[PDB]
Amino acid sequence: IDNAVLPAGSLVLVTGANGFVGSHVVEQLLEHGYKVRGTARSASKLANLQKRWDAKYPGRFETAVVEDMLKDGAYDEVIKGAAGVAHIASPVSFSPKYDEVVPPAIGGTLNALRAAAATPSVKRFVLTSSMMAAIVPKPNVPGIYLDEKSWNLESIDKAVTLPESHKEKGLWVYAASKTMAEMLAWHFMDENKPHFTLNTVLPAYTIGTIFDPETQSGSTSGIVMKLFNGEVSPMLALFGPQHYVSAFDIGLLHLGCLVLPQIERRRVYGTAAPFDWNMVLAVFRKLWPSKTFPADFPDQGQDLSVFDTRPSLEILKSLGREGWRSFEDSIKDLVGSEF
Amino acid sequence: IDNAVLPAGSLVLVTGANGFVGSHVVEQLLEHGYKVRGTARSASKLANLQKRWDAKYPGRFETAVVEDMLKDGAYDEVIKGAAGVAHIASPVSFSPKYDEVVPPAIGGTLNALRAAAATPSVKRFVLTSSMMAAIVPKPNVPGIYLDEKSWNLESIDKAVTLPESHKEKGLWVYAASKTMAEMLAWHFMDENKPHFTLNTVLPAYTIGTIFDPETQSGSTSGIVMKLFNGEVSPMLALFGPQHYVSAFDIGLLHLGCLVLPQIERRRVYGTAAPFDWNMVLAVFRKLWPSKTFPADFPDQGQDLSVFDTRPSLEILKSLGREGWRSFEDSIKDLVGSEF
Ligand SMILES: NC(=O)c1ccc[n+]([C@@H]2O[C@H](COP(=O)([O-])OP(=O)(O)OC[C@H]3O[C@@H](n4cnc5c(N)ncnc54)[C@H](OP(=O)(O)O)[C@@H]3O)[C@@H](O)[C@H]2O)c1
Ligand SMILES: NC(=O)c1ccc[n+]([C@@H]2O[C@H](COP(=O)([O-])OP(=O)(O)OC[C@H]3O[C@@H](n4cnc5c(N)ncnc54)[C@H](OP(=O)(O)O)[C@@H]3O)[C@@H](O)[C@H]2O)c1
Ligand SMILES: [K+]
Ligand SMILES: [K+]
Repeated sequence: IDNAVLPAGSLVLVTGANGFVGSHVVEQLLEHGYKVRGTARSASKLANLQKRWDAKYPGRFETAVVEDMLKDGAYDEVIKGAAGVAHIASPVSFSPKYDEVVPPAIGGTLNALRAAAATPSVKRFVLTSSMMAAIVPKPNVPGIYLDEKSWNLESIDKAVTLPESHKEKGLWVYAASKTMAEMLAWHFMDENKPHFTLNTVLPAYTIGTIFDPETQSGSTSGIVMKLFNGEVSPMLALFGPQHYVSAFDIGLLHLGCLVLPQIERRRVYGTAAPFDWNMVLAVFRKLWPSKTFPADFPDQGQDLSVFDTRPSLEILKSLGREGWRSFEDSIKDLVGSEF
Repeated sequence: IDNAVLPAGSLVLVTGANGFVGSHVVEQLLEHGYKVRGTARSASKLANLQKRWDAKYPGRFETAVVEDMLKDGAYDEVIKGAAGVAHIASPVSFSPKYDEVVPPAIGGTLNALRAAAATPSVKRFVLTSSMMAAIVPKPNVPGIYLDEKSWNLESIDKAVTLPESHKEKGLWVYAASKTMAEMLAWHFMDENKPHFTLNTVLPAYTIGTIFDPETQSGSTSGIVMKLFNGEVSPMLALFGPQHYVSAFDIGLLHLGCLVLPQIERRRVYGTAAPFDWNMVLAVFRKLWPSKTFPADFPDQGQDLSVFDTRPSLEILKSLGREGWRSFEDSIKDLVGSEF
């Protein structure tokens, strides 16, 4: 990569490397010549991915353990030697228990930033936020435009005021955890003025290859894979209308945030285009014409939101892409094709 | 009051009227010729204050009951006929249990704002926030200036990340509850554009008369009264050097926010000057030479924070005052003098 601000072969700390998005961020860092120390809550959580990366990128990936992101100094040992940090770990269980989701989301973010601020080698930091840190869209509302000043303050209300029993409690607790963790990351930069540059990535519903189906749920792509196998996840209905994005493109957006000089202090939307669950089923039938799939769901509208993707497309074009990877190619990365 | 936006004799709904700050807001509204409907979770919580106000301002105060301010429509009956609303009720127990403090603070605020938005007679709404929605000051830190753009983002971190066992957990939980409730109040105005104007009051440590010591703890002034009687409250150690304000002045600031035409969309600091507990004890010894008082506490130094009090002083001057009521007079309002 020309003009890369982290020299070739530099070490990047990636937190939550056993997770779905984290494994794609690790993959693209390794693919572009960087060494990676990936954290997980246990060595066994990364065992299969370590075997994959040892075979594909020999001697470039290393496992590191961080069991609790809330303990003080959680990342103080794993940060040593790193030129960049990608903080991707956060609770995505959709648990309705506020105290189980919001404190690790905020605590992990701030412990990672504090470790980076105390480590002179760290020059760049990328935080995985979410499109939900800006908005949880409603069906068919024209004229909504989201940009780097958009914040989901509605989620702060709903995460605390909805009863624990509400069917959407977990979704709103999750959105508030992302909103507050990202707000506090930018405030940390303003207050402490550390010697590294921050960028954030805000993915939409991420679709792509599950590298290790044996010990990776696959998050959003695991829900899609369950539907491919005829299982309607209870979590599927706990989602409103929205945009998709390729997991491969999300890997590239984090890489660009870590190494491109023209991307500084940005909130990078990973939002390719709207989609619905009947478009997913239509692509399954096209890719696997012999297979039986669930019947179409009722029409659940469309997300008409428009995002300021200028830095997102600047990153993809600087890293050799023509634009966003298509919805059909993103689903094919996950479920393949019959022929 | 000349040029008042709420005509003379208008009705103002005051939530949490049995509380310390709420009873002073009710007192100054009644003193300036407005009718007040004050709410409490039971009629007995307001019985003694109702007796006071019936004797001092006959036929001007009405008790109203709002048992639960978190549920939907909680303020739907008490809002009828109101030209102004002062929302004062919020948890001030300093409990370290986040889920017992933050949800009623946010939920009560938003439920009052939604009731006001649905009621065309409501022209003004004043929310009691806190100086802690901007900052929890650290000792002897120079150059900190708080203005209408200051927000206590540090409290959002500490309220969730500190363990429940931390000595300051309750203080940070309380500061976050004020910070989030007031942020969501301004967001509500921006999102819904209702036909009323919001102003907020951010008091410092409020000192003044406890009107009904039999059924009012007196909050901050109750801690001062315990110290006057020789008792060091366990909560006193949570209040280090910080600013004080007269309870009488806080009553006037809410009155100005409800009725002065020149105060709109403002965050009004109720911050008179720094104080420390040794200054409180020195005033006690001066006012009561025959009583013994506790020895001085360890000199923790002073709060050096400076607040933008330009709208606060505009309100006090418009309501006939020269400026802030002094520290010695505020303490004398609570404990009197020996002769
Ligand atoms: N998938 C999407 O479409 C999408 C969209 C927007 C943003 N994101 C963000 O992407 C990041 C990764 O999520 P994902 O979708 O890849 O889900 P995932 O596969 O469940 O990965 C989540 C990662 O976070 C770790 N983690 C969760 N709770 C933790 C805790 N309490 N302490 C330490 N580590 C913890 C998990 O480790 P364990 O295995 O040990 O639990 C895992 O490594 C999150 O920040 C998420 O908000 C994802
Ligand atoms: N005193 C100060 O120095 C100071 C400084 C800054 C801001 N404030 C603000 O002033 C307001 C009043 O507090 P205060 O100092 O006057 O304390 P207070 O004397 O204890 O009064 C608190 C009031 O809030 C009500 N309340 C508390 N939790 C409630 C709940 N869950 N549901 C309904 N009502 C509830 C109380 O009613 P119950 O008796 O029914 O519990 C009472 O009316 C609060 O918003 C506080 O943050 C006070
Ligand atoms: K990839
Ligand atoms: K008063």
